[PDB]
Amino acid sequence: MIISEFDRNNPVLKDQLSDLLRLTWPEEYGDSSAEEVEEMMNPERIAVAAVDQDELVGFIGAIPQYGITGWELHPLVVESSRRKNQIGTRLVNYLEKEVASRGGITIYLGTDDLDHEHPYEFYEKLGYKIVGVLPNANGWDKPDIWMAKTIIPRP
Amino acid sequence: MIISEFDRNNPVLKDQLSDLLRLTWPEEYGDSSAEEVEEMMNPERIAVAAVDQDELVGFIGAIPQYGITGWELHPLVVESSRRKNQIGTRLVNYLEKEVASRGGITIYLGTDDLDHEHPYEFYEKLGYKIVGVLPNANGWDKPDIWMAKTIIPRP
Repeated sequence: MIISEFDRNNPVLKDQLSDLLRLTWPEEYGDSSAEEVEEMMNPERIAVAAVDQDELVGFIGAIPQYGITGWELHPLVVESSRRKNQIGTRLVNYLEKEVASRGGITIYLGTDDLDHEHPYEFYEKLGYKIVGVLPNANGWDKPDIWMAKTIIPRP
Repeated sequence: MIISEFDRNNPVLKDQLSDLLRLTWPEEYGDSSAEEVEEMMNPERIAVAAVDQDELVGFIGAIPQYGITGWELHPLVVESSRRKNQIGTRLVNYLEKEVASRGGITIYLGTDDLDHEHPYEFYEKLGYKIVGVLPNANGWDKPDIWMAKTIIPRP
């Protein structure tokens, strides 16, 4: 497969991202599917696709939250398959390179660490470290964990 | 002055929020001023205005990030004046009530704690506690601090 910048002018690729979001998180994107995709296509954001045989099998994005130095990893969606983790890993590695090329220094993310491999385990193996916790985020005692990584060497 | 839900159908009130954002953070909203206001008017978000003599003197908003239980305080902008802190305080207190009424349990925020009273001091006195830190967020050693508060009693 190929990992590259998502072609925001390919309506079919956007339809597939839409279907991927809907099928992965029904009552989470089932209605705002197309709307979410448009948000993800915002020029300020980074958008990366994993394509195999002209089929979108994965997507990862990043949002510049603090200048162009601090970015939020969002979202990361990969099709169901036995190479899912490898797809995700390649998506993450490509994203870090993209982010760094736009002046990014650090990438953070928020996860409830639930399956809707545990997200925490996945990111921990990629070098991400817990930088914060929000209690009751998703409900009493149901926290959200924030993880981050400095994606470039100390100058 | 009066603190109440922002009338999203009042174009003059939106023009004033636009001017407030531009004048408070020139090279931060100087161009995306109107665009930022439209984002802030999104129906899912909470929008609160501080109005005095038909003049918008302050604004505070919240974004539902985790279901309807976890909300992000963003933004908080108050005009320059000697009652600025009191305006901000009343905005924050009204927001917490609004958030809680929509099923919210906790409110968090991110701050670089710089003046573009220190934001950290301001929120600390209102009951917000540090729940995380992102190093290099705004640049090397220039972190962003995340603060949060549970806005309703333990059931």
